[PDB]
Amino acid sequence: HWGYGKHNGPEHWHKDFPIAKGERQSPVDIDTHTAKYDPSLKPLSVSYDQATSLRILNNGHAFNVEFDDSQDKAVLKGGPLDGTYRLIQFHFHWGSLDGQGSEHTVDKKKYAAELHLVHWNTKYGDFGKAVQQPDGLAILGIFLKVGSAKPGLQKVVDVLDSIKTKGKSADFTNFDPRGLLPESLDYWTYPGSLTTPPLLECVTWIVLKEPISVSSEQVLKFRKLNFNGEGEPEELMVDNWRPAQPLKNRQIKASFK
Ligand SMILES: [Zn+2]
Repeated sequence: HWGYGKHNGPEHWHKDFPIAKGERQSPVDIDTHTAKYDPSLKPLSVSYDQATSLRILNNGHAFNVEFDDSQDKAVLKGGPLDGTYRLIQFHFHWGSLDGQGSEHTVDKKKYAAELHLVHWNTKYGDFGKAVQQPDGLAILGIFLKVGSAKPGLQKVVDVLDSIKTKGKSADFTNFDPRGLLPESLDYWTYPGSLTTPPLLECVTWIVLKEPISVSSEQVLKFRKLNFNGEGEPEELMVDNWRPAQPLKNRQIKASFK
C-alpha cells in the first residue's frame, strides 16, 4: 500500500522496505560544484533505431511505455557501462505544480518532471534476475521543464485518456523514444537504486544535464491521470516523486568538463 499520499508516501516506505534507509538510495541531489569530470567515462551509446514499443500501462504509481526486450532492439551501451543494457520501459515522475516533480535535483533545483528510460543488463538474462545484481540496471534520467511543447511526447499525451485509472492498458506500438531525448548526451553518473519499492540497489544512474521542454498543456494532461482504479474515489496522479536521499559514500561523476 505504498504510494505518494498523505499517509503512505516516501517517508513511510522504510517500514515495509528497510533498504529505503540503505547506502545507495536514489534519487540524490547533483551538486554541480562537487561532481568531478571523469576522463575515463565514454560517450554514451543510445541505439533505439530498432525499438518495438508494445503497450502503455497505468500501474497506479505512474504509466509505463513498455518495449520488446526479447532481443537487442533498443540498447544502451558505453558511458559508464560495461556490456549491453536492453530497454524494457520508460515512465515519468511529475508534480502538481511546475516548480516540482523531478526526483533528482541539480544544486537543489527541482524540475517539473523527470523521464526514466529503464534498461537491464543482458548478462543476467531477465529483468527479474537483473534487479538482484548491483550492476543489473541502467536508467537514463532526463529532466523536463515547462516551456515549448515536445512534439515527440504528444502521442503519449494523447493516449492518456484511455489509461486514466490504475490497471488500464492500451496498445502503444511504433513509438519512437528518440523523440524524448535532448540534443546533448552529456551526463552525470553514480550508483544507486530503484526510486520506487522495492528500492533495490541495482542501478547505474545516467542523468542527462540538458533538460527537454514540454508545454504547460502537455503536463496538464499528465496531471489528469488517476492513482485510483475505475469506480473509486478520484485521486489525481500528481507528485509521484521520491525526494533526494543521502549521498553517503558515493561520488557523482560528470562526462563533461
Ligand atoms: Zn522512475
